[PDB]
Amino acid sequence: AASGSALIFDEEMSRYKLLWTDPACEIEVPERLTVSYEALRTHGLAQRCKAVPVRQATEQEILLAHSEEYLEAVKQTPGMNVEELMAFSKKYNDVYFHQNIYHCAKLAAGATLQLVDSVMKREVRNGMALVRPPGHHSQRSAANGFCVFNNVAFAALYAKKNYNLNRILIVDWDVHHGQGIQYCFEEDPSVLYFSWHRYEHQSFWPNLPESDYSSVGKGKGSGFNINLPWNKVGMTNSDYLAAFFHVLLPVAYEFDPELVIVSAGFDSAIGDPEGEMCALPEIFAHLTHLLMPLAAGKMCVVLEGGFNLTSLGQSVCQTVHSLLGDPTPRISGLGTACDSALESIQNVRNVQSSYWSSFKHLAQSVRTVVVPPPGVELTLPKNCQHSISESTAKEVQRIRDKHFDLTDQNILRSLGNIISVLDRMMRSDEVCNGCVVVSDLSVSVQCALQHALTEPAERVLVVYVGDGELPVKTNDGKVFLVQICTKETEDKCVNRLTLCLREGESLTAGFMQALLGLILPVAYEFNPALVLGIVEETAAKTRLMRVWGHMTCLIQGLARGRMLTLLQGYDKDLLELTVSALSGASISPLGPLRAPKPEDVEMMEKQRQRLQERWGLLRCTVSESW
Ligand SMILES: NCCCNCCCCCC(O)(O)C(F)(F)F
Ligand SMILES: [K+]
Ligand SMILES: [K+]
Ligand SMILES: [Zn+2]
Repeated sequence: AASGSALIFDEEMSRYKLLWTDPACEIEVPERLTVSYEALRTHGLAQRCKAVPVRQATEQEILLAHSEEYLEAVKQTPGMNVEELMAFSKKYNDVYFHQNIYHCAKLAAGATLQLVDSVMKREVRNGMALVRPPGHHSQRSAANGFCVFNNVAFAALYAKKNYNLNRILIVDWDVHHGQGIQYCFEEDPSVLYFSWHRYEHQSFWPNLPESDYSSVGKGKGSGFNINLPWNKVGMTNSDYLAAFFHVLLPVAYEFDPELVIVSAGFDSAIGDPEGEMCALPEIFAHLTHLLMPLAAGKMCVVLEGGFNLTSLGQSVCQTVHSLLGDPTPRISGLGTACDSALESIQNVRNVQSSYWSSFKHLAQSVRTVVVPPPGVELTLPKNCQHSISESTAKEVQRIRDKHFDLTDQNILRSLGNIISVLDRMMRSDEVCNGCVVVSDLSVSVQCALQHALTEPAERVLVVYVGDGELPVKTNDGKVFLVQICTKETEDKCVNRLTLCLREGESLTAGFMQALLGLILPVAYEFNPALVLGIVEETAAKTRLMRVWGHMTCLIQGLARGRMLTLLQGYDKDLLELTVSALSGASISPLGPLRAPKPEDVEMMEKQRQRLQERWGLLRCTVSESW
């Protein structure tokens, strides 16, 4: 039962710097480290995190990913003067050395191990390490690209040996390719390495053909190395989210990592002189959030790059915000990925399709308000509450007279409860989300949505779980309706998405692929002000409630996390699961998910072809030119 978020940091790692004029290395300054921590303090985030002390990495730990020949060469640098430090730096590609850099490199390595021990010993839920020098360019016998030792490589090897881990996911969202990490795990199918990076047809540093999408791994580890090259600059939020939805996330949940490590470099953020991208710092609150259902939340974030001092702290804060569980900012303006990004996304999916079958194509502190039935007390997490007002009961009496004949007082209580929690979610912002146990489905749902439009909730997303007619139409304001059922139907409207999954053992896999590839792209582009989750009696405790905790966790990326959930009937297990995932707890893994049955893959692709014209964030192929 892990608790909070670790923040490993030490100011000693800022006590090395460039000592000669060297235009390639001028951007790597100690101020990157002090600005990232000071920004965490100004916004009160550091004080909220469990500080963990920085230790040195033992030379046996360093030899996990490096050779004695190179370690002993670095170990001799603290005795060098400046002229000897230049002579040693010139032996390597874009990296300087300092009398103190060997010391700090051992701290950056040990700090990463400290973070691994913290998360793996269930001492913390997750954590971030603010280390310097970076890691992912460092190779077995050479320093490269400001890196001395591969901090992320150690963590994965350290977590393998000392915790007997079989499946580790490494996500490298730094704008540069982490060839050091690729080389280290090239033939290793236990460490899935994903990296997007500014490539520009190999014209951008490090200018390696192995950085291209062709490198899917060697030997038994082929298919466990995924490169996504950005071939043009100016990539935006829609590009990064299309990369997650249609490349990284489908592979990650099938892989089911036992631990997620992140090469977090924020030179992929707007304003950075090296990445020249256009993604806002808020995007990293979502990249983080979309990964947290993996590995029961066990997530280690290690600082890599990020060179614009202003935009850097903003991106660090968004990551720690999400790491602590704060509501994710609403991302607006999302649409289709540019044609270059779609080109790379389409190529990676095809080259990886021989290893991941879902990529194949056909030939051409109050957070949650819990409102259960009367006289049933329950055990609720620390940040959970309970229930009515007269202005509410008056308004419910107004609603009851004008639109309903409604007599039962038990469902008059729920209508007053639904309104009360909705007003606290929007107008007053006290709570984020809530759950209400409901008897009458059609009235509760139709009253909830109609009251939400007056809050005002501009656009509402409605996720319905069950068969039969929906209690809400496509007309009630700006709404997008999503139904998960088993009754085969073919919808016509562009704001409706009906997913008829084929019941059985593979209901778990088809759901997740439909969530990451269809539901989440549309919802993120829709940008709802409120999410309305519904589940009827017929679908409760049944086979598709395995993914429900995952959906209600991932869907909180929309609408600042404001999600009202209406449970029909009463299931103790179900209400337990929704409230936990609404409250921010960790989600139990689903195990290694096989590929869904091709009968569901086809229905999903028919839905994608139907909506990707209107909702361009569904596209994972270049647009056919007209
Ligand atoms: N001909 C001159 C090429 C200079 N290119 C410098 C690229 C440095 C990349 C470092 C980084 O941002 O990946 C890290 F995270 F490691 F800091
Ligand atoms: K990268
Ligand atoms: K690998
Ligand atoms: Zn970088």
